[PDB]
Formats: sequence, C-alpha cells, structure tokens
Amino acid sequence: PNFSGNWKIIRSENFEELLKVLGVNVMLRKIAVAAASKYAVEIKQEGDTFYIKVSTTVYTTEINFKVGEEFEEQTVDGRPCKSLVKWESENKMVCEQKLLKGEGPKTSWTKELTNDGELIQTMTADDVVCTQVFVRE
Ligand SMILES: *C/C=C(C)/C=C/C=C(C)/C=C/C1=C(C)CCCC1(C)C
Repeated sequence: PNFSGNWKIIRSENFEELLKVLGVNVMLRKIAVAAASKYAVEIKQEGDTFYIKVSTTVYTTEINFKVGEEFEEQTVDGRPCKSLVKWESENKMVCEQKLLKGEGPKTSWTKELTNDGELIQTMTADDVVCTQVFVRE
C-alpha cells in the first residue's frame, strides 16, 4: 500500500481512558483529549522505511523507522522506549514497545490503511485500546 499522506483526524475514542491507565490526572486528561482534536499525522513511506510527523497546535515530533529494525521513541505518556514494527497484513503494521527505564503498562500501537481511504491508528496500554481515524487532507 502507501501510507504516505497528510492525515487529519476525524474521530478519536477511548483516549482519556488510555491516559488514565497511564497515570495522567483528570484535568490534564481533559486538556489532552481536547488537544487530540487538532492531531495531524504526516507520513512519508518508501518501501519499508517510514517517516512520521505527529503534531498538535503547539507540539510536533518525528518518528523514523524501518520495519523489523529496532528504534527509540516515546510512549504516549512520554517515557522513552525501544520499539519494533512488524507487518500484520498488507495494510496493517503493529509496534511493540519496551521501556528503557522502570516499570509500566504494556504499550503498543498499530496503523492500518483501510480500503476506504482512511488511516486507523490504535494505541494500547494493557487492556485499554484507543482508536483514532484519519482522512487525507
Ligand atoms: C504511528 C503513529 C504514532 C506512533 C503516533 C503517536 C502519537 C502520540 C503519542 C500522540 C500523543 C498525543 C498526546 C500525548 C496528547 C495530545 C494528543 C496526541 C494524540 C497527539
């Protein structure tokens, strides 16, 4: 497939519950959920190599990886982790994360290109899954 594009969020579910599992207190949880309303994802994909830029109104960060090659990024609540992406199917990838320091919930994410031109991203902490849906700008 080709994940490349400028993606704008249209739907986000269970994000507060994910942040709660991660220990974020309620006021900052509500503020974070609001910020996810302007969540934008820019993807450049060349074969198995991905460049991903995640941005909100006031913050931007870049994730760079090749499928099957360990890299370092951060968890959803900002702790540094070692990550490894693999394909699950033609159009879906899954990333497993390992904390560099300390303990914490088991975290992962996925990206999927649907047949209807949507990008579905999920973020997981233990039993709670946040699902977010994007369309091309
Ligand atoms: C492939 C896509 C990835 C790894 C995206 C990761 C996105 C995040 C860790 C987003 C985090 C956010 C917050 C911590 C609060 C504000 C809203 C978000 C969703 C941008």
